[PDB]
Amino acid sequence: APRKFFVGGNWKMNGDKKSLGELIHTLNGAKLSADTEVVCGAPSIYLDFARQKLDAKIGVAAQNCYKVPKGAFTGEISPAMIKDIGAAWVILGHSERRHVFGESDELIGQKVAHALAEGLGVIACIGEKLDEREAGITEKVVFEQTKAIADNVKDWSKVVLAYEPVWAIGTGNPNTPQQAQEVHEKLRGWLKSHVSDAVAQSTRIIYGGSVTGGNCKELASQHDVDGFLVGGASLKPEFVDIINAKH
Amino acid sequence: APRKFFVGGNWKMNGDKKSLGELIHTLNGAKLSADTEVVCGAPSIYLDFARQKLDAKIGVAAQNCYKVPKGAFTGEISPAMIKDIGAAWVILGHSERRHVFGESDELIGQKVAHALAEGLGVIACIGEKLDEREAGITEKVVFEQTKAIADNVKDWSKVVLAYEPVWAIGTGNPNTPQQAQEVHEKLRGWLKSHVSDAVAQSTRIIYGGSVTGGNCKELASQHDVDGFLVGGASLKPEFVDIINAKH
Repeated sequence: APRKFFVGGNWKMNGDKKSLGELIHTLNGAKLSADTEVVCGAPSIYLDFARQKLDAKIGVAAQNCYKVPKGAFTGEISPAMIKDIGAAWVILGHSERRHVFGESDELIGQKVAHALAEGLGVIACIGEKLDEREAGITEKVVFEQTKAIADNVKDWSKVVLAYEPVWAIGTGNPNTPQQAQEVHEKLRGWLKSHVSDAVAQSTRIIYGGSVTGGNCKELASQHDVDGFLVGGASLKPEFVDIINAKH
Repeated sequence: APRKFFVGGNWKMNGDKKSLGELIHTLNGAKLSADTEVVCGAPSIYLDFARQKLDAKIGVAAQNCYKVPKGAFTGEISPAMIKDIGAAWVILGHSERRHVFGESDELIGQKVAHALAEGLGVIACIGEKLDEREAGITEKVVFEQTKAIADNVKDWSKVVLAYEPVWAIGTGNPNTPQQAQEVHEKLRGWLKSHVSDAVAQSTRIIYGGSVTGGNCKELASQHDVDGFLVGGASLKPEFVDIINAKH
């Protein structure tokens, strides 16, 4: 019944085998709350290494993939490859894919369709730019983004919605608990009106954007914040405190 | 003095561990002309695997990278990571990066400056689209693209220029020997007037676009075609025949 608390650790473009080995070793040894679903997004070049070294009970997420299993797409990786090395997650639509690398909603949606059909779980990311927030269209944008994802999700049981407002990522400027709750509440409302009651109640909507061990307790306690997408802090020992946000 | 014949196999988004493992075993065992510098561009998720399994006499290229060693760039890998798993090459400015994923000359130029500064060798790709070819601006375009690379190259000893017209990639419609010679000749001329004689005479300009065991011999025998960037056929046993184009 109650949604399992979920924290994903997006390492982004960071680390080598030495430092990621140390990061994993610390994680493998830490007292983690059994309640928490943990997944680590490793750089593609280290995904295989990450899955070998990480405890099986911690999942491994690719930081992106493409929308068919193979083809002339130099630089891309496909879900089949991600499954091939034993990872079971991909992060899709991350703020950086949309706004640094120009990945459209149509492309993200296709990626979501493909990854789910290949048996991966997806952390689908959404979020509005600061200018969109002050223009008043936060809802309009995240809903549009959520819909483009939702149009390609038959089974929500393996999707985690991740709300990361662009102006909070890497900035040390996180949503207050109140702000995150507000947007999460509205997304869950979206799911309830556009998909189903069950999917709204069962789907995890995690908060990303400058989450730390110091601010995570209070973000986690909000009714509709089901966990965290963590970037900068996911490279640090305080990722453990974040996994343990509730406890 | 004479430029070493160079063949790069760009596997693009293809393979799993079983099948690349078979591709590598075949390649490792093949009678290859000692004359030929061979490099294999593996998918990023398989880079470490490819370097382990491939003979050290064959080089390994990443299919892309980004322009700083580390940071908030979800989905990206850096030269430091590529070096870290023991690969010495990156393919940059591939047709697919430019025309499927929208990578610009400015960005590709930054990637080249970084990769070279980090001590990777670079296979820098250039090429006009069909519509640009019939507009009669092939020269203008490849020159522009070559310049954007050249502005970020202090030491050409680790660069290979790759001319791959978009209409020739994967189409079974390659440049005739005559067509590639013509463009190659003009690129070499550019290098002479814009960089130096020595750089013009020493820099490999390889041709890409539908190179097969059947057509490679006659392309290789052209005065200014120094080798090949091979996609489709690089996944096949005839990659060996292409490595052996000259003999």
